[PDB]
Amino acid sequence: RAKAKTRSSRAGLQFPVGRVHRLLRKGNYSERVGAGAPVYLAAVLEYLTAEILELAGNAARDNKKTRIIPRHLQLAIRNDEELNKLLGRVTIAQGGVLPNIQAVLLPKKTESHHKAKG
Amino acid sequence: ARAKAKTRSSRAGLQFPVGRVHRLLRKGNYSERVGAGAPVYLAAVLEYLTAEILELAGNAARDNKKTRIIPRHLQLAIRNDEELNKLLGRVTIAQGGVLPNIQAVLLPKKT
Amino acid sequence: DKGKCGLPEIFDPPEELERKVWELARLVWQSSNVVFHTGAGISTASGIPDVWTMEERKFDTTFESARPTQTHMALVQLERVGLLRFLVSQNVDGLHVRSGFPRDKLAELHGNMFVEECAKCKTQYVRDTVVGTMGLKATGRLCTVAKARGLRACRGELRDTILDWEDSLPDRDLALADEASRNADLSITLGTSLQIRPSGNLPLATKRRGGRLVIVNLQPTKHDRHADLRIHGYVDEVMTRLMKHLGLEIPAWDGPRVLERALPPLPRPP
Amino acid sequence: RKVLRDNIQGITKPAIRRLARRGGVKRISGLIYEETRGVLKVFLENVIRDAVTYTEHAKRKTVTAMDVVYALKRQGRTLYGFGG
Amino acid sequence: HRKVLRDNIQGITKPAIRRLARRGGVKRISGLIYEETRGVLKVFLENVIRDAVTYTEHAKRKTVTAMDVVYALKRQGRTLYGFGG
Amino acid sequence: KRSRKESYSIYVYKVLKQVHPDTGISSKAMGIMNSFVNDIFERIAGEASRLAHYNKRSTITSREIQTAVRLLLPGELAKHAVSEGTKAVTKYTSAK
Amino acid sequence: RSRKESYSIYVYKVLKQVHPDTGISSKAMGIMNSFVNDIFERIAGEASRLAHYNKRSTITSREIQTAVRLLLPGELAKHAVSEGTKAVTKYTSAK
Amino acid sequence: KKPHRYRPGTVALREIRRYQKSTELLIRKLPFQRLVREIAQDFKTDLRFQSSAVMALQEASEAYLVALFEDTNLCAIHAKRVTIMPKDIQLARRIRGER
Amino acid sequence: TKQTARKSTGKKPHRYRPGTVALREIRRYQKSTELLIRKLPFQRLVREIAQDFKTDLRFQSSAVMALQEASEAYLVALFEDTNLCAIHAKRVTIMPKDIQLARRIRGER
DNA sequence: TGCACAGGATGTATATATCTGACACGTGCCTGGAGACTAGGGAGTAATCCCCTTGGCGGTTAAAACGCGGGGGACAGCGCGTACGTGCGTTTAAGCGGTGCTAGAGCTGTCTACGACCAATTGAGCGGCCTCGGCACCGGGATTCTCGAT
DNA sequence: ATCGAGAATCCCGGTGCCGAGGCCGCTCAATTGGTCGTAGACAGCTCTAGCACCGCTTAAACGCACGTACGCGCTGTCCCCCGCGTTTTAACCGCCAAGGGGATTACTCCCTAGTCTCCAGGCACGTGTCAGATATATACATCCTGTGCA
Repeated sequence: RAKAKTRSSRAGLQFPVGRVHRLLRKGNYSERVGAGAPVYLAAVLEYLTAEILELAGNAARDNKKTRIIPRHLQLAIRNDEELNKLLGRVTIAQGGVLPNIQAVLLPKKTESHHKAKG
Repeated sequence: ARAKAKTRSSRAGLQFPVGRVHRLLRKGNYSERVGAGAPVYLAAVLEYLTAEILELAGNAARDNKKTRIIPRHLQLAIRNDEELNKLLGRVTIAQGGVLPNIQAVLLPKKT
Repeated sequence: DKGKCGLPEIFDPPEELERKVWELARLVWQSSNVVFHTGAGISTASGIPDVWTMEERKFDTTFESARPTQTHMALVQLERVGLLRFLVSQNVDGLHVRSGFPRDKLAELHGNMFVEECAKCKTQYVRDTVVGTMGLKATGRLCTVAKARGLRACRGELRDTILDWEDSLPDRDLALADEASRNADLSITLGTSLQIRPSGNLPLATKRRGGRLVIVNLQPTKHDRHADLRIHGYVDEVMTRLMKHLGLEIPAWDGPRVLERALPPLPRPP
Repeated sequence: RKVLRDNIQGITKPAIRRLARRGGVKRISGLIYEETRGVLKVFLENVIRDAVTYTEHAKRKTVTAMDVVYALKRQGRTLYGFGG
Repeated sequence: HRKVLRDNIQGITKPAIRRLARRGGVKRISGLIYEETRGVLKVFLENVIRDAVTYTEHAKRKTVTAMDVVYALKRQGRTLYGFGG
Repeated sequence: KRSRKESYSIYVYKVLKQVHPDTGISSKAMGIMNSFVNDIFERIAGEASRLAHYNKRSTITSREIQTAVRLLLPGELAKHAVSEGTKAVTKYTSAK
Repeated sequence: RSRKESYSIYVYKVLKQVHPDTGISSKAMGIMNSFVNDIFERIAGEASRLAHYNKRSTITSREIQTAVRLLLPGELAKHAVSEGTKAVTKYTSAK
Repeated sequence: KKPHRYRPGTVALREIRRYQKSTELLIRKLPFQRLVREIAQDFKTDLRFQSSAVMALQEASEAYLVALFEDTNLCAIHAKRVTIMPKDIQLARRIRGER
Repeated sequence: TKQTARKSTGKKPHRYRPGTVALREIRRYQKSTELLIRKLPFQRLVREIAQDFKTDLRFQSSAVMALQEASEAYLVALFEDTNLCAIHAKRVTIMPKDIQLARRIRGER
């Protein structure tokens, strides 16, 4: 019949467009859907995935590791303000928390003030 | 020709329109089919909630020496009951005010 | 700026300035890898006031219009003519970078007032105005390194490079200076008391692997011993007869400038 | 042809004190007026951004009350008494 | 299944509570905290399990699955990545 | 003229006269009650639709509505609403 | 026996596109797969509400754009809008 | 003799009692409307506002500020004080989630 | 310097002063990822709570694992808020009133 | 009593070597997305229509702003008692590995009954129109806290 | 611990008045009756995890002694906020245009839903391998202590 190129390849994407179209039409969102909605939604999903997964990769490389584990995903999400705003209340399993100690809890005062030693 | 055509709301013995509820259920994109008892059940529970709130609001209105309900009375009714205050937890009612409440520490001492 | 000044000065007698500047120019020749060390006394000629100095007592307005000294113009030309392997400065005035000295040959252990660093990618920015923050804290600007594939920028909180006591030291710099001293043939410190460590221990490790050590300072140092030549005169005038017996003269300080890498080999005689 | 600049000061000190008195505050420090104005401005701009987005999606030029109701419902703040 | 109940609240020992507080970032802990947080934890758990069971018995099942817990948590306004999907 | 507007005013009025024979209600309170009814309707409908979707099911029956109202309403309200709904469904099925 | 679809190969393709030498474990793969179909349903629900709000029955590109500009904050929203517009224009131009 | 004068703290209590039983809006109408218009000019120029829109905005803002002030009062009382200071508002917004 | 480079120049194991092991534990548990509660006691608590709604239930292992993760995250966040409340009152010890205030402001009581 | 070293003791860094279970990759199916084609209705323009938003003016006071005197409460020190962190010896039950049994979770067929859909029928409900009283204001006194004498 | 001025609040009874409540005509949505095709109820199997029990190792929970750091109570001061007058300042209220834009119809066409075939992208599965954990083996920068001199 024809060459039968996938819609994702035609749009220059990596995420599936046909799968997103089928999920949109079988999710009871509206009576009918347009032709460009799946492409736009797949592009947005791919962009968000790339943002999160590049930050996670940078965090993983920062710790002498060549694999991305949930700890790196949590670190990448939390250290970024906008992504943390988007995932404001989401719990990631095996993620832990950011290292943070309040300034009051530190002992301090154990240092010379350089005042000619009285 | 046909019968006397009672309404389904009268058949179920309740005041809310089960037909209108069924229409809004079909034409609201919730599912692909709608059962024949879902509108009746939902109308019954909606009527129950409305009756509960209206009874509490009327009691508040009588406590306030008035015979017509205003948003202040609805706010008092929904804020003085521990069930509706948690169902309508974060909801603001216009022209409702707040419950009169002053902390005990702020009240004057030596008396 | 009060009390008294309990400082002994000898100024060493003038006839022995020429003697051991001639003798120093001797050791300059057969040294193949010279690593210099610099201290606050190099900038005393420029009138740069503020640790002993803090105990005895913010000049950012003097910093923004400071002028590099004569010896600052010397070392940049020594770099541009060869026979200079590395430079280690523990000063925070930032005159070395503004003097045109390449940054790849410079190790700023205590940092620089004129340099910001990112907190997420550890890139460095060299501004022209004075960064008004001390203590590795926020600056107010943001990183602008752009990632690929049309993603967002770094947008990290830029911070200063001025350290504080008990804080950590730059890894990139400490390691570099250490390898440099281990690969040193001669070292000539200028205008520092050799007191604040771990920087102060860099010169001594020069002789550890069979090397020499030359110290130039008006005040005594806790490492006057284990040396090879002790200079006690003014660094402003001693360098004059340093360069007079070698050759050339300062080109210019044509305003603040920044140089990242070094020029291909050596112009002028080596 | 019309630019409005210094309107955040329209919420005067007596209005803030009245609002705090309804909240149950007895004695008020002198620095909370600026903080209250800042937080009010942040909340207002957060709501109005969504309201104007809702209006411009419909190709309209008038911000209806129902758009404000939807924008408030979006942030988990339902508002009864204005329809919808 | 024969045994019904005992005092299982004590299974959340004091050192576990101190470990959770340390991960939270707490330096000193009072003596009355331990009897408080336990009382908090139960109120949390029975607010989620009661929903999950409500899901489990809706599908005519007799086994609380991970998806029931994930759905119940999501309904509480508290999602959880790593078990469903 | 203008198109028709759907509202729950007459039914709320009937319920109010059912529970309080003499008290009345203003217009703003009636609008607030209309908004409350709409909000509860959409909450229950959304929860029921999600319940139906979780089980690969295409219909919203009375069981889905009952589970939704036991998920949403708390305690005594949930139990009384379930009782009222079951009573209404039994009356509807037996009478027809 | 039955096939269970997921966004594993696609996100791994994206990973190798942005970091050509970094791998990913199975737990992180599942977490990313959950994130993808969380954001999918969030945006789709916002678009469905936005379409019902205007008495329309079609989810076109405009509803998706407005939904992603309502949900994503600031720079994320602007960059996502740019990426979606680029993808739509390329898809239409390539026919 | 001295003129009648109430001790500091009782007029505030009377203000609290009077404003906790009343339901009208507390901020003036025109300043709030001008603030809304000024804020909205930064998103789309040449906009128009229905009266009900600004009424709803005011009704929501007043409730938001009243709730925030109740939380601020709780935070202030927790710290053995009776005055509210900016740090109490900051703590309340940290805990709530706005941060 | 291959150790504590830093900036400067310079009875029975001292028992450590009261509050150094605290920060050591804080750092150790803040850079870790594993769960902090014993698993069988938590499972028994979950079963006890569950059998007050429907009798004789069964649980998948993933169900109790998810419940444990959610509970630990909730408690860690609540303790962080409690620490903020305690510091606000010019203290370092967390009292039950701090937990009560943190739960009251969030809208849970 | 304070220097001057030399050498052992202490903690940190980099380099190999082994192990193991999760992962990247290749192969065989299979069913879901892509390419053609047609039908119909959803929505994009175009043109009126009226309504409600905005801008202006003006008089009247309500309220905000400014000033000033007190007073009470926020904050910084002290001082004391106890309770909470830290370390050490017991014990105890969690964690793991193993075996065994079976309850019910998924999946496949078969059939039936129950919602979707389509025409006629008709009455509950909405818009328009009147009409009367619940209520918000008007003072006038009658209590009622409130704060200073005593 | 008790009295008495005084400002503030709560009955008391008129009085307009605008909004709540009842009536009526009529489009339009709910109802009734019949057809039908598929979604879901009901059995029946398969086998997969869920539960129960036993030994062993040892990591962790537990109980106790002790000391010091921290929480809580007083005490003083001085500074910032509250209360009351007085003067501006501008909000609020009526009234009036003048459009700009939200609603409402008519009409058409192009965009999307059905359906039909088919073949390749994606999933299940087996496999060799490599990244992350542990475990010694040299190398080096500091730090502490013993043995002679003004």
